[PDB]
Formats: sequence, structure tokens, C-alpha cells
Amino acid sequence: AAAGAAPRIIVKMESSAGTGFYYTTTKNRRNTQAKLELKKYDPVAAHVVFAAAA
Amino acid sequence: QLKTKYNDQVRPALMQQFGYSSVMAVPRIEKIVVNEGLGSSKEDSKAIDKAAKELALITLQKPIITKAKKSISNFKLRQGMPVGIKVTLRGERMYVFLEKLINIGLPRIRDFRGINPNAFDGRGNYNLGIKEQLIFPEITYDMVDKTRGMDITIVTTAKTDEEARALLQSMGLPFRK
Amino acid sequence: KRTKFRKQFRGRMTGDAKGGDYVAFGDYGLIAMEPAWIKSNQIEACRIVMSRHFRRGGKIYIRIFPDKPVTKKPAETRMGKGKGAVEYWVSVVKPGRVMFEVAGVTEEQAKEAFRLAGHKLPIQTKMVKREVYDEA
Amino acid sequence: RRKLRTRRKVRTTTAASGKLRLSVYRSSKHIYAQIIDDSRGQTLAAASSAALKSGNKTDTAAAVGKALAAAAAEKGIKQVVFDRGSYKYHGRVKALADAAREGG
RNA sequence: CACCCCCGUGCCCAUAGCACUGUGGAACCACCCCACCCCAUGCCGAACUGGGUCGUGAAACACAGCAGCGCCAAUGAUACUCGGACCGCAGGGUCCCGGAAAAGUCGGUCAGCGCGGGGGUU
RNA sequence: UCCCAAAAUGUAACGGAGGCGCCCAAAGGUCACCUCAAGACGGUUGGAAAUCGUCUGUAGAGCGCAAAGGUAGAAGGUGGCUUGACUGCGAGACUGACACGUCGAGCAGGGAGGAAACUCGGGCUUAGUGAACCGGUGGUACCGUGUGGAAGGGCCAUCG
RNA sequence: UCACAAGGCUAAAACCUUAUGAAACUCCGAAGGGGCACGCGUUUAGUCCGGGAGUGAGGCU
Ligand SMILES: [Mg+2]
Ligand SMILES: [Mg+2]
Ligand SMILES: [Mg+2]
Ligand SMILES: [Mg+2]
Ligand SMILES: [Mg+2]
Ligand SMILES: [Mg+2]
Ligand SMILES: [Mg+2]
Ligand SMILES: [Mg+2]
Ligand SMILES: [Mg+2]
Ligand SMILES: [Mg+2]
Ligand SMILES: [Mg+2]
Ligand SMILES: [Mg+2]
Repeated sequence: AAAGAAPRIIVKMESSAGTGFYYTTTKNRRNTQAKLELKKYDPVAAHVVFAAAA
Repeated sequence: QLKTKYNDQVRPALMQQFGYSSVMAVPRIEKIVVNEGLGSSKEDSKAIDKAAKELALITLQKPIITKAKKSISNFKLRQGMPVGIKVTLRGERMYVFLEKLINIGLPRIRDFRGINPNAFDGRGNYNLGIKEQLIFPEITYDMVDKTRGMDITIVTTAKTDEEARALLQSMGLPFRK
Repeated sequence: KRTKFRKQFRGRMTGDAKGGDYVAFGDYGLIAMEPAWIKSNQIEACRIVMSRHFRRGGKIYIRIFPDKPVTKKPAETRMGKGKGAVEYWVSVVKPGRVMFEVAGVTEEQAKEAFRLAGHKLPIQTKMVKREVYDEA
Repeated sequence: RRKLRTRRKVRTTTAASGKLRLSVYRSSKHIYAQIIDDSRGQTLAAASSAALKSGNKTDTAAAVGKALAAAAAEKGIKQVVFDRGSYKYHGRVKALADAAREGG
């Protein structure tokens, strides 16, 4: 996207599984400031819960 | 509490004075309604701490924080902020707090020959808000800071204004003369 | 004369005049015959004309009104770069439509003050008297 | 106001779901639970309570909810969709439910 | 639905609406009564809701009266117009033949059709 | 996006106004619940406007921003739980010269709210975007040159 | 919704009688126009697949 934009930074969601997987979305960073905990699917099994990876 | 049976001293006080068809057809009093509307200017956490303690000790009931109706006039106004506080009192606690008034509020009034007897709600109801806070059985200067004031509105199922007039008055109310 | 605030700009078209082809407000009334345009000054003209004639002062009803912005480009440019700034204002008077109503004067005053009025306009005209009675 | 009743009334997508509407009127101490094909403007069950209830008041629930579901199972009507109106689904009409939810 | 009438519910989305008004109580509805817990209030049994009456017909609801308002709305006639032709430098206008409103006037109307239920006709 | 655009879609102009290159972790999924702008009267600070009260009250408001269409039986306002802002797909159509683009029932794995029938593969919608190429990165074990390995490459993902 | 002619009336804003203009107003709203069907009654074209193109400056009522 538009590089020097500090709010709504695009970061991915890596599974707690270790399947080898990742989603990709955008938090406002005027919000979370720590990380993100979401509950998405995972082809390499069924239902993981993801940590907002660096 | 007893003001219940007093209402029931009124029930045929006017069912025998007027000429009604029935006993439910004579003006009851749904809710007393208190508005602690500081607002416009006063935007301190402390004056709503105070309005809260005050309201919750005088009427023994939690206060609802009424906000800015998105009205943002030329002066100091905006959107989501406390510009009025509210406590609706109905039935039981209504009769209790109203008795707190006629018993320990109305005489306590510094300078008081009764209150405004001009036609209120043209539909035949009432309001009456009143300034002063230093005329109370609960509001103490030894438990507050500076001086505030209340704004009250009582609802009466009267058809016209003379009938509310009569109602409120025979219930224990001074109309200044 | 001119108006207060608006849209800004325009266009044009014709075909006969809606209302109101009737003699209200007055006893005597002057009526257009041609699908003209009419301007702020073109009417202020007749204002000041008839208002000369009636003295002090009659009762004068300007049933028309300029609302149309007409433009002219800056003189001497080749077209393009824009539409013309607003030159002047126009009342789009169509025929049978009545422009002037007066009373509070007599028949002679209507004839003459209307004559002098109509000698200031791009239109042949007929003056008359009431009877148009669909609604007073 | 009305709002709530007409709200649920339309969230019962009238006929298009295929099934059978199941009315109620727990706002008085005489109720009326009904059964409708709504498309066809007709009623097919009918468990009143005004022709002698039992004696109970909101205990009557499970009972006219058992009477209804009985008249249903008798008619043949083997499938539910639960209309209401101004009702929370929690207590009384919820009883009517549970004992209709296994009662026909 | 056997006759009225009330309770729930639909087709119909104002000729079906509102105000003024009179009838209406154990026969259904409603208000009413109380609520420590179910359950609920951004505060309060006001509302959602749990206990059950008398009481009231007042309020709300239902019915009937009612043309003051809203709603609906002709025929005639016109605007405009398909397609035939034409006039004026032009802004625009006409003729023949069909289609043809809008708004206004005449008026019209307190809807009309169902299903099930309860309840009465010494 | 709106007229211009001649009541179908479409249509030019250095014609007439205005807006986008984001925002939202709740402003989404579900579940439940609430109703608006104003004017009149009457009311402690106030007193044009604040707060409360009542009578009016189908939209005269609200929708994160542009307007048009839309909307009160909610898309508007408030809470409970929540990660359907989900992989594997795609019946059938809208649209475009192509490339694109747009909508979508239904099936599977597997979930979320409801008690349920259900609803959901982002937001009322239509702007919030950049084809290839070369390269970064997380998987993957298809290719790897006499052979078995590794470089490198391919595929899914994705970043500039 | 923006505009605006007179007059009422009040403290002017509203609102009443009288009154009108609108591409970006719309309680209303044609004539025509388009899709689908039928062919009830005529006429000839259409559509697909494959070969060869040219044209892509238009002009007037
Ligand atoms: Mg012609
Ligand atoms: Mg003709
Ligand atoms: Mg005709
Ligand atoms: Mg009636
Ligand atoms: Mg066309
Ligand atoms: Mg072209
Ligand atoms: Mg290249
Ligand atoms: Mg790699
Ligand atoms: Mg490798
Ligand atoms: Mg009409
Ligand atoms: Mg070219
Ligand atoms: Mg050309």
C-alpha cells in the first residue's frame, strides 16, 4: 500500500498451530498497540486462533 | 408511604366534589422526574461526582447522565458529553421523596409563601423546578462544596389545568397568596 | 431586479406561457405578445417610467421577475476555457403571460403609463381589464 | 411500540421458509397459541384456554402447549416455526415452548 | 362462524386515515394490585416481566354516528405528441390524423374479503 | 455522484456543481432491544440553542466522508457473545473491443450468534485503485543436468 | 429544495389569503421508447464456423 502511512498498518496473522500459515490484514494501531487475537480457519487442520505476527 | 392512603383520602375528595363516573378516572401522578442539568459550561469530573452523590443520597436512586443532543452551538458545545443529569422517581419512591419534600423540604425553604400557581402544562399537568439547594433534609453544606439547584417536573393525568391545580393542592401543596 | 443567492448558470427553450394570465391586484393590466427574455434594467425601466407618470403614486404590480443568469464570454477570446461569467439577469416572459398590473389610477393613466412602458420593450403588447376569473 | 410484534412477524419470512407459523398471545391471562400456513389465509391448530383452563395461570403454559402440540400431532402437522409478537421468550411462553418443543 | 360479539391472525398497503363524538364490562381486552427471587431498567415493575384478585369502562382497545380535514376522483376542454404536411431571416408558430395527461370542477367514501377460537340468543 | 442525456442501457464538449487514493478490531457476524428533526407551553445553572417535562410529530432527521437512489416492520440509536473481514468451489447471469470488473443460489470441511426457523465467505450500495516483469518473505518437496544430495527454479501464499 | 410578486400578522422567523420561476425541484405525468411472448398475417432476412479485406478526417438540411 502507501508506504509512509503509520495508522492502519498492514500486518499478517500467523497461526499458533505452526502449520506454516498466515492471514493478512490491517489494525489501526490507534487501538491494539500490543498485538491481535483472532479465530480463523486453517486448511492444514480445522480452526487455530492466530497471533498478529511481526 | 402513608401518602398512599392520602391519595386515597383524595380519591373521593374529588369523586364527591366533582361528579365523576369512576375512581380510576381521577388524576393520578405518574413519576416526579428530577433534572440535575449543570452543563452548557460546567465540564468537571468533580461536579458530576457531586451531582451523583447528591442525587443518589437525596432520592436514594442512581442518576442517568443525559448527554449533548449533538447540539454544538457557537459557544462551548459538542456531541458526546454530560449536559444534564436525570433521575425518574415513580410510584413508591416518588411518594417517599415527595413526602421528603412537603415534610422536610417546603418549610426549610428560605423565603417561602408557596409556589407558582399560574397555569402550567396547558394539558393540565405540572412542572416546577426551583433554584436553591440550601433548603434540604439531605443536601448538606457539611457534605457538599458550593451551591447548586434542582429542576423537577411532576406528571398528572388531569384533563385540564384546574383539575391538576386542585389535585396537587389537596395533596399537600402551597400555592402562594 | 437581481436576486439574492442561487445556482449560477443556465440554458434556453420556448413554447407558450404557463400562468398567470389573469388580472389580480389591479383593475388594469398589460400583457406580452412575444416569447421574449427580459432584463433587470429592462423592467426597472418601466418601474421608473410608469412611476413617473402616476405621480404620488398609484399602485404598481410588476408581475414579472428576472431569475435567469445570461452570460457573455470575455470579449475577444476564442471559445473554450469556460462558460461566460454572469453578464446579466432575465425574466423569460412568454406570450399571453401578463407582466404589469396597475390600478389606483384611471383608464387614461393605464393606457398612457402602459404605452410609455411598452415603448421600452422588445415586444408588441396589449393592455386590458379583468374578467379572467378562474381564481382572483 | 407495535414495532416488536411486526418485527418478529416479518422475521417469520411469511411462507417462503416452507414451514408453519406458531402464534401466541401471553399478554393477558387468556392466551391463544395458533397454527398457520400463513400463505393460505387459514388456521390449522387451536389450543385456547377460555373454555376452562385448569386453574393455573402461567403454569398453564406447558399445558395449552401440550394441548396444542397434541392437536397438531393429530392433524399431521409435524413441523414448527415459532411466531410471537411482543414477547421475550423466557418464562411463560418459553414453557409453552419446551412442552411444545417435545409435546406433539 | 347458526345469529350477534369479543380474542388472536391474514389478503388488502388512506375511497381503508385523523380529529369531534356516543355505546362498551365480568365477556373477552385493558388499566389496576404486588414483586425477595426468575426476568428487566445505560437510573425507576414506566417497559420487558414473574403472583393474582376485586375494583374501573374511565385511559387504551372495539363498535357505531360523523363529510370539518385528509384520501380518492369524472365527463368536457387543453397542454404536450406519434406520424402526415407547412410558414417565419430568426426567437417561434400553423394544418390533417390518431394517442393524450397534469391541476381544477362533478363527485365518491368512515373500507372490503378470510381462517380459527372463546362467548352469549326464557 | 449529479444534471446535460431527447421518460429503456448508452452518448461529446477546455459544458454546468462536487467528491476519492481512506476509514472501521467495532463502524463487521449473530442475538436482543430502543426511534427521529424540529415547533408550542412550562420549567435551577440556562433562559436564541443547553438539561428535564408534556401535546404535536412518516421522515421537516439519521447513515464516518460526495451527492443520488435508498431507508422507520431499519440500513438509523444501545448492549450480549463474537472472528464468516474463512479455506476448497462455483449453478447461472449483469458488464466490457480485449483484458477487467459486478452480483450469486447451492456443496463440502469447519465454525459464530439464536432456544429456534435461521443468518454470515466484510460494512445501505455505487469512489477509496496499478496488468506483466524483475526481486523480498512464509510454506511446499514438482524440477535439479552420470547418480544421490544442496544452489537455483516451480506451485500456494504474500510484501515492493 | 433554492428562488421570488403583493398583502396579512406578530416580535421579523413561522403561518394565512393572493402569486410564480427552475438543467442539477418533483403530489402528479403522456406521446413515444425498450425487453419478453405470440405470429393470430405479411415479408424476406437472420445466426454460426473458416478465408480476404478496407474503413478508423466526415459533410449539409
Ligand atoms: Mg410533425
Ligand atoms: Mg388532436
Ligand atoms: Mg383519448
Ligand atoms: Mg371510526
Ligand atoms: Mg432515449
Ligand atoms: Mg460519440
Ligand atoms: Mg520488461
Ligand atoms: Mg522461496
Ligand atoms: Mg530450495
Ligand atoms: Mg389530487
Ligand atoms: Mg485515429
Ligand atoms: Mg460526427
